[PDB]
Amino acid sequence: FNFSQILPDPSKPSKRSFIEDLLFNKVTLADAGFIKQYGDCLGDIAARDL
Amino acid sequence: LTESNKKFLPFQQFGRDIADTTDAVRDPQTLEILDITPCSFGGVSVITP
Ligand SMILES: *[C@@H]1O[C@H](CO)[C@@H](O[C@@H]2O[C@H](CO)[C@@H](O)[C@H](O)[C@H]2NC(C)=O)[C@H](O)[C@H]1NC(C)=O
Ligand SMILES: *[C@@H]1O[C@H](CO)[C@@H](O)[C@H](O)[C@H]1NC(C)=O
Ligand SMILES: *[C@@H]1O[C@H](CO)[C@@H](O)[C@H](O)[C@H]1NC(C)=O
Repeated sequence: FNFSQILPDPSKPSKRSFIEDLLFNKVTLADAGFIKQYGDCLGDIAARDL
Repeated sequence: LTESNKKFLPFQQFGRDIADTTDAVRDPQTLEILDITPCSFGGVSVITP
Protein backbone atom coordinates (compact mmCIF):
# COMPACT_ATOMS: atom_id res chain seq x y z
CA PHE A 1 0.00 0.00 0.00
CA ASN A 2 1.15 3.52 -0.87
CA PHE A 3 0.71 6.03 1.97
CA SER A 4 3.01 8.77 0.63
CA GLN A 5 0.12 11.14 -0.10
CA ILE A 6 -1.18 11.19 3.49
CA LEU A 7 2.11 10.74 5.36
CA PRO A 8 3.82 14.05 6.24
CA ASP A 9 6.15 15.67 3.73
CA PRO A 10 9.40 16.95 5.32
CA SER A 11 10.14 19.19 2.31
CA LYS A 12 7.39 21.61 3.35
CA PRO A 13 8.23 24.20 6.04
CA SER A 14 5.20 22.99 8.01
CA LYS A 15 4.99 19.19 8.20
CA ARG A 16 1.73 18.64 6.32
CA SER A 17 0.88 16.03 3.70
CA PHE A 18 0.03 16.58 0.03
CA ILE A 19 -3.73 16.23 0.60
CA GLU A 20 -3.56 18.55 3.62
CA ASP A 21 -1.73 21.13 1.49
CA LEU A 22 -4.42 20.74 -1.19
CA LEU A 23 -7.21 21.34 1.36
CA PHE A 24 -5.37 24.34 2.85
CA ASN A 25 -5.01 25.79 -0.65
CA LYS A 26 -8.68 25.07 -1.43
CA VAL A 27 -9.96 26.95 1.63
CA THR A 28 -9.39 30.70 1.26
CA LEU A 29 -8.97 31.83 4.88
CA ALA A 30 -10.04 35.48 4.88
CA ASP A 31 -10.37 35.92 8.68
CA ALA A 32 -6.77 36.76 9.60
CA GLY A 33 -7.27 38.98 12.64
CA PHE A 34 -4.06 39.17 14.66
CA ILE A 35 -1.78 38.53 11.68
CA LYS A 36 -2.05 42.29 10.98
CA GLN A 37 -0.79 43.15 14.53
CA TYR A 38 -2.26 46.69 14.07
CA GLY A 39 0.91 48.08 12.47
CA ASP A 40 -0.36 47.42 8.96
CA CYS A 41 -3.68 48.94 10.03
CA LEU A 42 -1.91 51.98 11.52
CA GLY A 43 -0.27 52.47 8.15
CA ASP A 44 -3.35 53.73 6.35
CA ILE A 45 -3.80 52.83 2.67
CA ALA A 46 -6.30 54.30 0.22
CA ALA A 47 -7.61 50.80 -0.56
CA ARG A 48 -10.58 49.77 1.57
CA ASP A 49 -9.19 46.97 3.75
CA LEU A 50 -12.01 45.14 5.51
CA LEU B 1 -3.72 63.14 11.20
CA THR B 2 -1.46 61.75 8.48
CA GLU B 3 -0.54 62.84 4.98
CA SER B 4 -2.51 60.94 2.35
CA ASN B 5 -2.41 60.31 -1.39
CA LYS B 6 -6.19 60.53 -1.88
CA LYS B 7 -7.13 62.29 -5.13
CA PHE B 8 -9.92 64.59 -3.99
CA LEU B 9 -12.21 66.22 -6.51
CA PRO B 10 -12.07 70.06 -6.40
CA PHE B 11 -15.65 70.33 -5.09
CA GLN B 12 -15.12 67.69 -2.38
CA GLN B 13 -14.25 68.52 1.23
CA PHE B 14 -14.65 65.42 3.43
CA GLY B 15 -14.27 61.70 2.84
CA ARG B 16 -16.35 58.87 4.27
CA ASP B 17 -15.71 55.17 4.86
CA ILE B 18 -18.13 52.20 4.80
CA ALA B 19 -19.47 53.04 8.28
CA ASP B 20 -20.19 56.67 7.18
CA THR B 21 -17.69 58.24 9.57
CA THR B 22 -15.19 60.92 8.58
CA ASP B 23 -11.99 59.32 7.26
CA ALA B 24 -10.31 62.04 5.18
CA VAL B 25 -10.48 65.81 5.65
CA ARG B 26 -9.25 68.78 3.66
CA ASP B 27 -7.22 71.38 5.53
CA PRO B 28 -9.08 74.69 5.01
CA GLN B 29 -6.02 76.97 5.04
CA THR B 30 -3.63 75.03 2.79
CA LEU B 31 -5.37 72.66 0.39
CA GLU B 32 -4.01 69.36 1.72
CA ILE B 33 -5.70 66.00 2.30
CA LEU B 34 -5.33 64.40 5.74
CA ASP B 35 -6.26 60.87 6.79
CA ILE B 36 -7.72 60.41 10.28
CA THR B 37 -6.68 57.24 12.09
CA PRO B 38 -7.99 56.27 15.56
CA CYS B 39 -5.35 56.21 18.28
CA SER B 40 -3.60 53.05 19.43
CA PHE B 41 -5.61 50.58 21.49
CA GLY B 42 -6.10 46.91 22.23
CA GLY B 43 -7.12 44.35 24.80
CA VAL B 44 -5.46 43.80 28.17
CA SER B 45 -5.31 40.39 29.83
CA VAL B 46 -3.97 39.41 33.25
CA ILE B 47 -2.23 36.04 33.65
CA THR B 48 -2.07 35.15 37.33
CA PRO B 49 -1.76 32.12 39.60
C1 LIG C 1 3.87 5.84 -4.18
O1 LIG C 1 3.27 6.97 -4.77
C2 LIG C 1 4.16 8.08 -4.97
C3 LIG C 1 3.31 9.19 -5.52
O2 LIG C 1 2.41 8.72 -6.52
C4 LIG C 1 5.32 7.67 -5.90
O3 LIG C 1 6.33 8.68 -5.89
C5 LIG C 1 6.56 9.51 -7.07
O4 LIG C 1 5.83 10.75 -6.86
C6 LIG C 1 5.98 11.74 -7.89
C7 LIG C 1 5.24 12.97 -7.41
O5 LIG C 1 5.89 13.57 -6.30
C8 LIG C 1 5.44 11.18 -9.19
O6 LIG C 1 5.57 12.17 -10.21
C9 LIG C 1 6.21 9.93 -9.57
O7 LIG C 1 5.67 9.36 -10.76
C10 LIG C 1 6.17 8.88 -8.44
N1 LIG C 1 6.96 7.70 -8.78
C11 LIG C 1 8.29 7.64 -8.97
C12 LIG C 1 8.83 6.29 -9.32
O8 LIG C 1 9.03 8.63 -8.88
C13 LIG C 1 5.98 6.38 -5.42
O9 LIG C 1 6.89 5.90 -6.40
C14 LIG C 1 4.94 5.29 -5.11
N2 LIG C 1 5.59 4.13 -4.52
C15 LIG C 1 5.16 2.88 -4.68
C16 LIG C 1 5.95 1.81 -4.00
O10 LIG C 1 4.16 2.62 -5.35
C1 LIG D 1 -6.16 57.36 -9.61
O1 LIG D 1 -5.84 56.38 -10.62
C2 LIG D 1 -4.47 56.41 -11.06
C3 LIG D 1 -4.34 55.37 -12.15
O2 LIG D 1 -5.52 54.58 -12.25
C4 LIG D 1 -3.54 56.15 -9.88
O3 LIG D 1 -2.19 56.27 -10.32
C5 LIG D 1 -3.81 57.14 -8.75
O4 LIG D 1 -3.02 56.82 -7.62
C6 LIG D 1 -5.29 57.12 -8.37
N1 LIG D 1 -5.57 58.10 -7.33
C7 LIG D 1 -5.86 57.79 -6.05
C8 LIG D 1 -5.90 56.33 -5.70
O5 LIG D 1 -6.08 58.66 -5.22
C1 LIG E 1 -4.79 82.05 4.13
O1 LIG E 1 -5.48 81.09 3.30
C2 LIG E 1 -4.96 81.01 1.96
C3 LIG E 1 -5.87 80.08 1.19
O2 LIG E 1 -5.13 79.22 0.34
C4 LIG E 1 -3.51 80.55 2.00
O3 LIG E 1 -2.99 80.52 0.68
C5 LIG E 1 -2.68 81.50 2.86
O4 LIG E 1 -1.35 81.01 2.99
C6 LIG E 1 -3.30 81.66 4.25
N1 LIG E 1 -2.57 82.65 5.03
C7 LIG E 1 -2.16 82.43 6.28
C8 LIG E 1 -1.42 83.56 6.93
O5 LIG E 1 -2.39 81.38 6.87
